[PDB]
Amino acid sequence: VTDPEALLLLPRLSIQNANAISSPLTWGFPSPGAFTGFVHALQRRVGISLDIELDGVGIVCHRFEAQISQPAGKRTKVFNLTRNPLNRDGSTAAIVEEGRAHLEVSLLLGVHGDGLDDHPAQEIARQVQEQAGAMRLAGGSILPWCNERFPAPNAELLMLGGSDEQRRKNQRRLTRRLLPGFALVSREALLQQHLETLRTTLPEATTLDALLDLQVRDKPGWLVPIPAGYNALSPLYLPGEVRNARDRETPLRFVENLFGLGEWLSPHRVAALSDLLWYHHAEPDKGLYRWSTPRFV
Amino acid sequence: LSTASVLAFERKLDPSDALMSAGAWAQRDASQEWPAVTVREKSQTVDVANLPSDADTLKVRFTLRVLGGAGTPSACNDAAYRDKLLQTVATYVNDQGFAELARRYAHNLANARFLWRNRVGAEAVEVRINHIRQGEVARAWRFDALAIGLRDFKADAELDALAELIASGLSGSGHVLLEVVAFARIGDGQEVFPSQELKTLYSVRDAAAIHSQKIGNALRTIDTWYPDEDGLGPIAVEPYGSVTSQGKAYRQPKQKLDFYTLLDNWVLRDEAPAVEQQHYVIANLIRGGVFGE
Amino acid sequence: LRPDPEFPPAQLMSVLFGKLHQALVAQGGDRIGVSFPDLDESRSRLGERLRIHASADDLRALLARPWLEGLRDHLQRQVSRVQAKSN
RNA sequence: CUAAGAAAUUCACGGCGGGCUUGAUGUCCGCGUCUACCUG
Repeated sequence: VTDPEALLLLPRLSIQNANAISSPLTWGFPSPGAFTGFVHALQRRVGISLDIELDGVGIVCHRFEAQISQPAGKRTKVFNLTRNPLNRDGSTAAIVEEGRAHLEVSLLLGVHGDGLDDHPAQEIARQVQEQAGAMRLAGGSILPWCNERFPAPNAELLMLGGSDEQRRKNQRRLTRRLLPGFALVSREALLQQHLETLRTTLPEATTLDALLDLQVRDKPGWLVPIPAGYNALSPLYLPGEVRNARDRETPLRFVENLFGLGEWLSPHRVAALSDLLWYHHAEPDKGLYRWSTPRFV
Repeated sequence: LSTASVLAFERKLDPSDALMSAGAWAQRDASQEWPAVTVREKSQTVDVANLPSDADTLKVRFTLRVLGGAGTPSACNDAAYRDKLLQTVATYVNDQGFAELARRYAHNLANARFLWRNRVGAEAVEVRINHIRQGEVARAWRFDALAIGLRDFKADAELDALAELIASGLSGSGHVLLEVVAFARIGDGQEVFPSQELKTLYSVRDAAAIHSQKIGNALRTIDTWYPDEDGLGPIAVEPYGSVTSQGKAYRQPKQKLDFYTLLDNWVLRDEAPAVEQQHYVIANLIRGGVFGE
Repeated sequence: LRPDPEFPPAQLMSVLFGKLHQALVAQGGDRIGVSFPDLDESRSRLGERLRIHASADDLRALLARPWLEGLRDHLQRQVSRVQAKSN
C-alpha cells in the first residue's frame, strides 16, 4: 500500500502454454492475481537473500495468442485439447479441458528494500532476472533466449534518483523500450459511479458490468471484465483440523470470486509509473481479499 | 496598428554570374577576347580549375544592375502597414540619402572582394568599372584593389564619384549598369577557385564561374555595426547576422540589436534607433527576402 | 590571423603557411624556425601565430621579403616544421 | 508460494465433367505560384 523505491524491470518474459481461463467467467488474459502471487513467490525465493521487499507489479502484454478455432459454425470459439494418458485398463480417460495461451509480457516490479547500497544496482537485477528464468508464472513455462540481437538485458531504475525533470526523463528512457505493449490497470472507480446511473432498472452489479461491454453507444476506452479477488463465505478454520489442505499451518476460508473491471491503457498516457503496481488489499475482518492498483488516476 | 502577415521584398543591387578567363599581364587592354578557363578532372576523381601554362592573370567579369525603389514591398497584406513602411523609408531617404550605404557598397566594389579565395596570393589586383547608358561605355573607372584596405574605409574622388552614381541608382533616378571586370596577377598555372557544385565545379558555357548569390553576398559585406566586437570589422548583412565560416551568430534576439525587433519598434511604435542602425535595417531591406509571420 | 568573415579559422593560417607563407615555404635558408606561439598541441587545432623564431640577422635581415606583403586583411621535447607531425 | 502442481489426439484418401456475358454512350469551362540565400 506504501510507496515504491525502485522500479525493477524484467525485459522480455516469453511464456509458453500458460493458463487462459482464470475464472468461471472470463477467458482472456490470465488473472493478475497470478501476477500478484508470482512476485511474492519471487521474493520468497530471492528477496530474503538480497534483503529486499517486493509488493507491486505492472503488466505490459507484448503479445497474446490464444488457442481457439471454429468448426465451420458459430463465431463463438472452442478450445484446444491435450491428449491424456490411459488408465489402468488402458482404454480411455474422462478428459477435462482448459484453455491455453502463448502470451508474452515483461513485468516491472517494485522494490522497497534497503539492499540497494551494499549490492550494486545491476547485480540485483542480474540475479533476480536469472532466478525467474527457472519458475512458472501462470501455469506455463518461461522460455530462454534464441541466438539473435539481445534485449535480454534488463534495467533497474530508481524513482528517488534525480529531480522531477530527471524523473520524467528517465521515465521516458524506460518507456522507450516498453512501448509496443498495452499496460493493464484496475478501474474500480467508475463502477460505483455507473451503478447509481444504472440504479433505476436493476442494481445487480454483474448486470452493470455485463452491459458496460455489450446508433451504437460509446465505450470510452477498452473496458474489460477481470477477476478482482475473492469474497469469503465460510468462516475461519483451525490450522490443523481440515482434511486435504496444502499444508496444516494456515486457516482456511471457502471463497467465491469477485468480478470487477479494468482498462488497457497505453504506457504513454499514464501519469507516472508508480500508478500501476498491483498490490493486494487483504482485510480479513469477516471480509474478503482483493488485489488492485491504488493511485490509479 | 499591428504588423503584417506575409511580406516579401524584391531584391536590389542585382549581380550576375561572373565568367572567368586568362591571359598575360599588360595585355589587359584587349580584354574583350580571352580564352576561357575550362574545368578539368583529377586524372575517385574530382574536378579542379587551373590557368593555362602561358597565362598568369585571372580575369573575372560580371555585370551589376541596380534597380532602386527600396521601400516598396513586392508583396504585402495591409495598406495600413504598407503606407507606414513607405512613409518611414521616405523619411529615412530625405534626411540622408543612400550615400554612406553607397560608398560602403562601392568599397566592396573597389577592392576585389568578390574574388573570394583568389584575392589572397595575388600581388596586383586592378578592377575596371564601366557604367553604361547604351551599348557603348559612358563612364569609366580603374582602381587598384590592394592599395585600398580590405577593412579600411577611405574616401577618394573616384570612389565618391562611383558612390554618388550608385546612390542615384538606389534612390531611383536613372539606370545603372556596371560592367565590372577584375584582373588579378596570380602567377603561371595557379589553382583558380571557382564556385563548387553537387562534388564538382560550376561551368555555364563550358567555362568556370562563380555563383551569382555568392557575389551578391560579397557585395554586401558592410556591417561594421556589431553589438559584440568590431575586431572582425565588416560582415555580410543578414537578419540575425551570422557567419557560417566562423559559426557565431551576432545580433542575437536576446539583445535588441537584431533585424526583426529593430524593424518592429522602428515602424510600429516609431522608435527610431541610431543612424548606425537605420543604415543596417535599410541595408537589409536592400537585399530583400521573406519577412513577416 | 585576425577575425575574418570569408576564410575559415583554420583555413587562413593553413593558407598562409607554406604557399601564403612563401618566405616560410620557399624562402631559402636553414637558420630559422617556425614555432607555434600559442598553438595548443593537445586538441588537433593548434594554429594561432607561427612566429619565425630565428637569429638576429637571419630573422631580422633575411626575412624582409614580400611574402609578408598582402597580409593586412588578417595580420596584425623538440618538434618544428619538419617531416615529423600528424597535422 | 501463482484456479500452481499432470498429460503424445493418431493412421489413409481421385473433386470432376460442360459452357457466347452481350448493345450503346460528348466530361465539360475558368485560373499569377511568388520573395530570398557563400556548399571549403
